[PDB]
Amino acid sequence: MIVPVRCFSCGKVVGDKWESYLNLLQEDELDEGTALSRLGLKRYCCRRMILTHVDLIEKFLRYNP
Amino acid sequence: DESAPITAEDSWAVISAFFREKGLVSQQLDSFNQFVDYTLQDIICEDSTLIEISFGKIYVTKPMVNESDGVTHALYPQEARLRNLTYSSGLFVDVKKRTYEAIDKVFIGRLPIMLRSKNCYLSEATESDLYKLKECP
Amino acid sequence: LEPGHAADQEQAKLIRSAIEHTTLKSVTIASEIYYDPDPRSTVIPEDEEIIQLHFSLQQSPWLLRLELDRAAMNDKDLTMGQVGERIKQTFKNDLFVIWSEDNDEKLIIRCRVVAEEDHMLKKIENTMLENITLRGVENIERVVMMK
Amino acid sequence: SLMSCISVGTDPMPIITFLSEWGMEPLEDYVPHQSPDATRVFVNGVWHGVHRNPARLMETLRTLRRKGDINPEVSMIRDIREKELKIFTDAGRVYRPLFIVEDDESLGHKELKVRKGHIAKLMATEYQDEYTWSSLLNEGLVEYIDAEEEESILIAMQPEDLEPAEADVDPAKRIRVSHHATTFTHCEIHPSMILGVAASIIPFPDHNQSPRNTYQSAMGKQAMGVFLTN
Amino acid sequence: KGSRFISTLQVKLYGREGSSARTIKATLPYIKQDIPIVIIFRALGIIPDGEILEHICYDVNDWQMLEMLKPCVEDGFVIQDRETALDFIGKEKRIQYAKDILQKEFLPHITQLEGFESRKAFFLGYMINRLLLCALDRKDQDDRDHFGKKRLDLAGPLLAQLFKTLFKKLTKDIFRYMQRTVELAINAKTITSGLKYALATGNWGEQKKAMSSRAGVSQVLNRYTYSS
Amino acid sequence: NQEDSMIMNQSSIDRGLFRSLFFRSYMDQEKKYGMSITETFEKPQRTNT
Amino acid sequence: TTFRFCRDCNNMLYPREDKENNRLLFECRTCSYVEEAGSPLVYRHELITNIGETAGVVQDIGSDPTLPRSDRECPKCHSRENVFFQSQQRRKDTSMVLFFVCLSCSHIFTSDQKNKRTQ
Amino acid sequence: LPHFSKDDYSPESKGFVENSYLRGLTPQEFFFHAMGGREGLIDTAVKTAETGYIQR
Amino acid sequence: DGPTMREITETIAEAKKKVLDVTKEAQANLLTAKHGMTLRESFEDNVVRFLNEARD
DNA sequence: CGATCCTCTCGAT
RNA sequence: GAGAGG
Ligand SMILES: [Zn+2]
Ligand SMILES: [Zn+2]
Ligand SMILES: [Zn+2]
Repeated sequence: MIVPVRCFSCGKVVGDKWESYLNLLQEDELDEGTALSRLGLKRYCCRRMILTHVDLIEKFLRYNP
Repeated sequence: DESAPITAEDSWAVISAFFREKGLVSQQLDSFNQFVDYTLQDIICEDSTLIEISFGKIYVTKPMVNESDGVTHALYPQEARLRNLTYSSGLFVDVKKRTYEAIDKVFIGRLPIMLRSKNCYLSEATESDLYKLKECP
Repeated sequence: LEPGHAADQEQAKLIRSAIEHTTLKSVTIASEIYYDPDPRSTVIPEDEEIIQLHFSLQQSPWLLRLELDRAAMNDKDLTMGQVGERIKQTFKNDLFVIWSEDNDEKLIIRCRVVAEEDHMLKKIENTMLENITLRGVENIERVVMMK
Repeated sequence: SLMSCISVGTDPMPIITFLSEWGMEPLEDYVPHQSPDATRVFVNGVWHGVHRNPARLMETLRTLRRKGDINPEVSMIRDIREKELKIFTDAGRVYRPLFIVEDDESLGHKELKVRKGHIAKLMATEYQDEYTWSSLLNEGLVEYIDAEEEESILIAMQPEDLEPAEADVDPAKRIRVSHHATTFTHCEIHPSMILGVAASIIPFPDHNQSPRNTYQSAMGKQAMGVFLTN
Repeated sequence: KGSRFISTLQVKLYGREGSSARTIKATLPYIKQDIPIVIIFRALGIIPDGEILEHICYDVNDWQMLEMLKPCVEDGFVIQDRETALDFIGKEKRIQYAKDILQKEFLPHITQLEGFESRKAFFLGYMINRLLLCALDRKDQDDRDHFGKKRLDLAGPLLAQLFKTLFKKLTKDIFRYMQRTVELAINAKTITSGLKYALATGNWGEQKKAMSSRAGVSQVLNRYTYSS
Repeated sequence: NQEDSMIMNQSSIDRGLFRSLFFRSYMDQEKKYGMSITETFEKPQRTNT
Repeated sequence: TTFRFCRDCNNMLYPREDKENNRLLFECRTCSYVEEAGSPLVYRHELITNIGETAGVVQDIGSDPTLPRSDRECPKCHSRENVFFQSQQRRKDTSMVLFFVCLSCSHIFTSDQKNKRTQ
Repeated sequence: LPHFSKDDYSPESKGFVENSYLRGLTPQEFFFHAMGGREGLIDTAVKTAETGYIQR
Repeated sequence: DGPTMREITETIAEAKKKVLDVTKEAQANLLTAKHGMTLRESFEDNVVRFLNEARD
């Protein structure tokens, strides 16, 4: 269920980084740790935000209504 | 080599094979499917016959709804859950009206169906069909 | 123990055997019924030496023969003479008891009844094992020495 | 537990017929003093007859269950010392799968029947999401065991770490005893399978005082998430 | 399969450890007293002591066990044939009643049919053997906590109980309707609501509740998290 | 945070940490029986009520 | 004890003394059969029992995968292939003693240093 | 356990946890600890309803 | 410490040998039971002490 | 005739 | 009645 805007712990904006992260993983065929670092997600509080996120919205958008 | 012994990591391939085949609720499904496929016919053929009304083959329809001032149609679990209906199939048996002569088909009722069992719509449903039926894959 | 006298490890062992309930069942390996018709001539070759004695300082051809455990007899403060004289002071005249010495390799007690005899002996053996107090106090099953 | 199943029920009648056909004196014709070393044969608590060479009968019975000729959920227990063969086809028996261990090249000298080749086929089928769980079962590489049969078998806990050979250590690593028994018939698929749904969520429960794992098992059911996508 | 008559047979060893003359008596359904084992064997057609003891003791050199059974042989001495053995149990009409119990009530698994006696006598002897093995301190008391000896009943077996019950009621309702036709009307609602009631409530005993079948079979299904 | 209490960060709560939706369904039907007697779903006023 | 049956009846033979010749005879009470006793031992109790210690020693014993295997040498053949167990006598006051079965002989040997044995 | 041979009175065989919670417990050790653990929860559950009745 | 662990490891192996020696002794019929208790009870009591000693 | 306390929620008659 | 909380 959709990328949180901002890291809970520090407040760093993370909601603009999801699509770029998926691309870094798929298109550039990079590993999660270097993908996170390329996004400028240096601290572990910001890293858990994205790496740990589960995008259920995709599943939800599948329901026909 | 193909004949080389398996290591400890290799156990998860086997564990994935199991589950990919069984899932996590196999006991539930296996028991019910056995009841429908074998047990049901056996109960019907026990003391059955009378003084002469015999009971032949039993049939289990897919789950349907008998609508008050309406026709009978396919009942899917999401419609059952929302409309407070019982997701059940109709039981129909072959009844012979044998009449003595020298010595000397029929609706039985509705059997509640276990979700994701053989008689349940969802058992053969694809991922796209589940979302279409408002059911979680 | 007695106020003296309570440091005496020996006096404790003595009071233990004096109070711990000991029956015949607790000392016996096996009991047997043989047909030894001649009272002064054994059919059992082991017993020969016992019959040589027990004549100085009528019966039954049926022998009730008990074998006792050397270790159990030593765990309890028992001697054959004690076990024997205790069997003797039960049936008194209606049973005849002979026994092997305390040094004598295998511990044996030989009994005889002083028509319809065969059953009576099997009945006596029951009373012998189950209903005879060798030493000790009734209800006191196990006694342990503790410092 | 994660991999345990319950027996559904099978008609015992074909087994009974097979037993009378593959040896087995009927009870009516049994005379003990002239068959002193005979195994008593029980099918669902019913003593049907006796058998002289239960070793051959037992080899036949197991081979068939491994081919699928006898239903994999049927349990056959041989008590060598008690001179008894017990077979159960009835429902309600909680069973679990185990890898089969067998002699290879030299009579000694056991090896799991599953080899890397089988694992490759399993994973080929995984990537196309051909070789399924039923393939392992029908080829007799894996097999179902209930508590009654568990009594007659010797299970290794790990494939490698329980059966390669003997001829330094990590101080950090936990202490593991050894082979100390090498007459294995079976091997655990994976010991973590002794656990059920809730406890399977706990990280490192092997590093926790046991009641804490029981406590977590309760609370995991009180934790909100996304119960269903719909 | 086919009904579910649960008769429990008890083979009891009378006399305490240390009490001479320890007898073995068995319990039969619908039979007042306990029958001394030798009398059961004779009622089954196994007459000679040697044959009766062969059916119990499976090794000739086990004098220990044969000495255990000597008081039984003595307890049965007065009965020396099948007719009198059946007679002892439970006129004439009583002999039949006794024969009937042995086929119908005694060991209903095995078989409930006529000619099987040898099967039942061997099994009866297997139970005595098992009893003596423990009584002789060669075997441990049976562990009533062993999972192998326990069966877990699921949806299938549970519905099969109800569907048997409800289908017999339907069968009974039809016979009554047929009886009234002294000069098509099948109550479908019977099954439909019967099955619904049991699954709707915990009550797994057909609107009665009297039996602890109510226990909590069928619960409203946990949906807090996916794991629950 | 003693005897099993805990200190949670308000700022991270403001950003959504451990925030949850809660749903509750309320049910009703028009009667159980009555050939002519039927309950009605409506906004009730006076009518002696 | 070791008991006999009527050659014809298959019923237990009950004892009977001669008295005149002082001899033990076994008589059948279903008919007129009478044989002499082979031994005077008419009864045996046994409270400290050795019987059933070694029980379950079947030729197929070695094929039991659950039975442990020692490094012991069989005193008879000198085979180091054996299976072992503690007393099968399921009694509280039983000895911790081990019984080995040579998987090549069928020979039963014990770990016991005190007692001998005759089996 | 069916991973042991018959008549095995060794520490590991009868429930001796050699390892520490830090090192981690083996499956055999894990099961045996769970067995010991359960006896505690069972009597906790009893030594509450029983003591409550005493107290009354 | 690495050294403490080594010492702990050896503390347990010596306890493991005490239990073996006592076992081997029990199996040889050399172990005599004290008045009031079984040979097997005596053994179990010894094994548990060695094992508790080791943990302590 | 006994079989902890108190607290909650749910469904069904 | 069941499920739960300390
Ligand atoms: Zn951050
Ligand atoms: Zn005769
Ligand atoms: Zn040898």
